[PDB]
Amino acid sequence: CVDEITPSFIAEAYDLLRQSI
Amino acid sequence: IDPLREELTLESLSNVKANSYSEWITQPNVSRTIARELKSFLLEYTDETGRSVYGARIRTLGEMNSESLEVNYRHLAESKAILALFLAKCPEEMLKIFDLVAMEATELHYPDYARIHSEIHVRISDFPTIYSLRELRESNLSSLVRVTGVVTRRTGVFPQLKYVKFNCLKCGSILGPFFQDSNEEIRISFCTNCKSKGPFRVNGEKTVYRNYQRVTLQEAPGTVPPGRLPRHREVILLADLVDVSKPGEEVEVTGIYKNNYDGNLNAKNGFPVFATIIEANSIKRREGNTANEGEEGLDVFSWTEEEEREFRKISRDRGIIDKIISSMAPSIYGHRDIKTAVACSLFGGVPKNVNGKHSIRGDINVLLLGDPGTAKSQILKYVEKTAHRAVFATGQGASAVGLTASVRKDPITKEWTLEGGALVLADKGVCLIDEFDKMNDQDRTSIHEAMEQQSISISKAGIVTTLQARCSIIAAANPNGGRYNSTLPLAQNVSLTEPILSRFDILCVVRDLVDEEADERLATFVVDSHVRSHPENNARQRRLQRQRKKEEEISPIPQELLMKYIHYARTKIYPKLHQMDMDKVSRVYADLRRESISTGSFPITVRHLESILRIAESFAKMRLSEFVSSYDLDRAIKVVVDSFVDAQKVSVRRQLRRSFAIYT
Amino acid sequence: SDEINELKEMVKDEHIYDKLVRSIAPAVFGHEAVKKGILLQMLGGVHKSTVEGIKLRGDINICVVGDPSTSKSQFLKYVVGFAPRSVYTSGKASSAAGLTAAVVRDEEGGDYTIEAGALMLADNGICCIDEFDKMDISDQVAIHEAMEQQTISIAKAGIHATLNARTSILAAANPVGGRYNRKLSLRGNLNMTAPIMSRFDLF
DNA sequence: ATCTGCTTTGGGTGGGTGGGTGGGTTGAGGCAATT
DNA sequence: AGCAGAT
Ligand SMILES: Nc1ncnc2c1ncn2[C@@H]1O[C@H](COP(=O)(O)OP(=O)(O)OP(=O)(O)O)[C@@H](O)[C@H]1O
Ligand SMILES: Nc1ncnc2c1ncn2[C@@H]1O[C@H](COP(=O)(O)OP(=O)(O)O)[C@@H](O)[C@H]1O
Ligand SMILES: [Mg+2]
Ligand SMILES: [Mg+2]
Ligand SMILES: [Zn+2]
Repeated sequence: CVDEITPSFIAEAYDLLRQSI
Repeated sequence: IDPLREELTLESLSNVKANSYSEWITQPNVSRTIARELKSFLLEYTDETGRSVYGARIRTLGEMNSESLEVNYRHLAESKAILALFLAKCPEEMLKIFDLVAMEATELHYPDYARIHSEIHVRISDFPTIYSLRELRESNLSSLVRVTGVVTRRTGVFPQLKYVKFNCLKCGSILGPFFQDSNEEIRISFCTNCKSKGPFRVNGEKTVYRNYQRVTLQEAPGTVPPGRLPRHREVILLADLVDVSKPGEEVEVTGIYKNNYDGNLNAKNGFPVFATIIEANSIKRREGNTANEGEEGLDVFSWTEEEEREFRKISRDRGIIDKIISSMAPSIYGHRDIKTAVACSLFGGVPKNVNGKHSIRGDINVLLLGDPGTAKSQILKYVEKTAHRAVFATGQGASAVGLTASVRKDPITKEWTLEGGALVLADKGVCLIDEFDKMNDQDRTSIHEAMEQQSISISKAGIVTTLQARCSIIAAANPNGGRYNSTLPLAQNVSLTEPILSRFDILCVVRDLVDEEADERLATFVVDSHVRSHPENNARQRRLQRQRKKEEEISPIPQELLMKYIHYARTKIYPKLHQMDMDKVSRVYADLRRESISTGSFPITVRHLESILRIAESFAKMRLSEFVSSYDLDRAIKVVVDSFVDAQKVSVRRQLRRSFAIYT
Repeated sequence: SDEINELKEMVKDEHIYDKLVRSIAPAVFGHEAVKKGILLQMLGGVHKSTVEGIKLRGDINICVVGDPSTSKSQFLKYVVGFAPRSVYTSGKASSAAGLTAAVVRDEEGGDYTIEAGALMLADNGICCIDEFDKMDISDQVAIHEAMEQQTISIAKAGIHATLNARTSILAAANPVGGRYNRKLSLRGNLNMTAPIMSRFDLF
């Protein structure tokens, strides 16, 4: 429930993509 | 002073002194005041620019010998709110007064226009509230409504009687003519003079006729809830509105919701339920324009006399041919060749019938054969948005007769008839086929005749006819294995065959290669685009200004202005080849043939020699120039030669590029 | 008023992100990695359209692969019973429409009519496909446009239309072999092709 | 109480702005889905 | 020809 995306979120989304390879 | 000639004022018009709005409007003095106010609105209204809108709209109306003056609802609402309210609630009488006043305004500019057309019909353009065919209720009866649907059934145009005259069977006296209501028949039971209960014969010395047509509107599949059945209504199109809409097309109908008595409906239902219909007042073609809903007027590809005095400044500038290519799908980062091919196809060549014996195609076909995530479907969607008439089809969602034309047995007459398919709906337009390589072979082979001869020939169930399909095809395909193999020839990387391939003027092969600098630019552009498109990032004027500022960042020409410009160029300009270097074209064609002799190479035939000239004509058209220039021919030769070279294998690509450097 | 106070008390928590993941499908046991994907799919992404009418997707598609009897279907069952709009189906759909729409015409004169499929019925919802790896070739091809462009384009005899399919797909598949083989890559163990595999956000 | 007048069966010597949940039902031909 | 209506 935050209206601004911080790099910490970008890093988290990156991890999920990696695990799907 | 005669009491019948006195008039009230606007504020004195807002306060109602009757028991119903129709009775309020119908009164003499009120009607006089309303007519005066409508005339003042037509004469005095000025847009932001400050020039009269409807003076110009009347001048153009007279130019074209038309009998329809298009009026914007928003303009009337802002200038006169009470009149807009009256038109919304009591459309019949208000429209009658507005037709009389419009004829008086038109006669102001053309004193003798009564000799061309006797009456002028006012058409409402943008009614703020839109209903569905499910949302219509009793409260909407006898009030203006705006609905959408699909024209599923149409009837021929019949001349209807504008005035009916009756004569007594016994007395023999002839009653005076009476206005005919299209909704229901008019009958006379009590004769004024004879006073005879017997019927009176229908006869008349002289009558004036008007065109009449009926269409069955059906809920569009897009709006109907998924899985439910669609509702439908019947719309009556009177003169000047007949044949504007065609079967299988979406439309936005503005009209009057009316009800009448039906004995059969009462007999079947068991309750006194009436039958309802819509009396069309305007039609807007919603087909293939789902992305243009943010636009005023009944036509979004039409021009004023001032917008085509500037489509002709934009076009004298020196680099329009390249600011146009830039403005093609600006939200896609690169792919300059794809955008150039799309622009060429959009503008198209000039058809020519030599001596009435030889027919030569005048439209350009494009094929995008690329890798998975390379922005092909997005380009097709953009072309669908921008073209005047477009239809989108996907690989296995299309059939051989779904494209072209089919034959059915009419439910009413129980006789075989002919229906138009995608290519007919795309006449003078574009048919965009996605997943082209996954189509059925039978369905794919169906468009061969239409792609070259611009016609569909059907011999089925006793019908022997030939149609017209003057449509260009932009198809997206996926190479064998899902990823282009640059080491093999083109023929091995696609399953299509020589005849189908030879019909495509431009082949654009797209590859996805990991280059860190290339990946850097593409990612930056994509993320900036996603930031730009975020929803969060007078009121209408401010919204338009912010949208314009956002659009300017990525497109040198406004998209709406570009649509109007493309339509104007395709309608009014027919460039002609007069001065050309024959030797250059002949020598490039011979070189292409000799280099294409190799096995598996892209086919080369006379079709491509003609494609060069078609592309040159398209480039000349982009500038609104009446004659093809040498620069245009050079650019077309470059386009064709590049498109040919890119398709070669890696091993021979360098040699081919060196050999062809003269023309590029 | 009371519920709002509950909502505020929820956001103020600092473990909130972890708690929500642990609260998805409590029936299953010890698959927190999957549960995080499902929770993110429900929230979804922001749907954007460019300044020229080009639409950018905002729905998250998830694929789950595993050996038989590994609570694969238990995850789909929870979603359909919880998500507002959803439709549980299978790759080998019985109906004529299947995952996409089909045209059916009543006897004699009746003109052609569109019969909705799984992806159309789950509009603005989540479409759960129990056995993705067994879909029909017509739907396999037709799923290309639905997953990315969010539409189904049909042009058959007398009827042509674009049908909205704005749905998020949550599929479950079995390995090409009897069991997932650790030596091969995800591409090898799956019968799906590259264009589809690139259309799934998570695996 | 008498005089004036319409409409059947069912069928194309009423029709398709009355339709097929008002009955007239086999034969052929085109199309999608099934193969 | 039987029944539905106006003088
Ligand atoms: N990790 C788990 N947590 C809880 N229950 C589980 C778990 N793994 C299996 N089960 C139980 O296994 C039972 C049967 O498994 P189920 O058929 O749902 O699995 P599946 O992966 O969907 O199967 P299949 O691959 O054959 O379609 C389920 O009812 C569930 O109760
Ligand atoms: N060159 C590009 N510029 C901008 N976006 C791109 C580009 N290439 C791919 N995309 C992105 O890819 C998505 C569309 O992929 P799509 O073209 O539908 O795949 P396919 O080519 O298989 O049809 C869009 O969201 C778009 O933003
Ligand atoms: Mg695509
Ligand atoms: Mg299961
Ligand atoms: Zn009389």
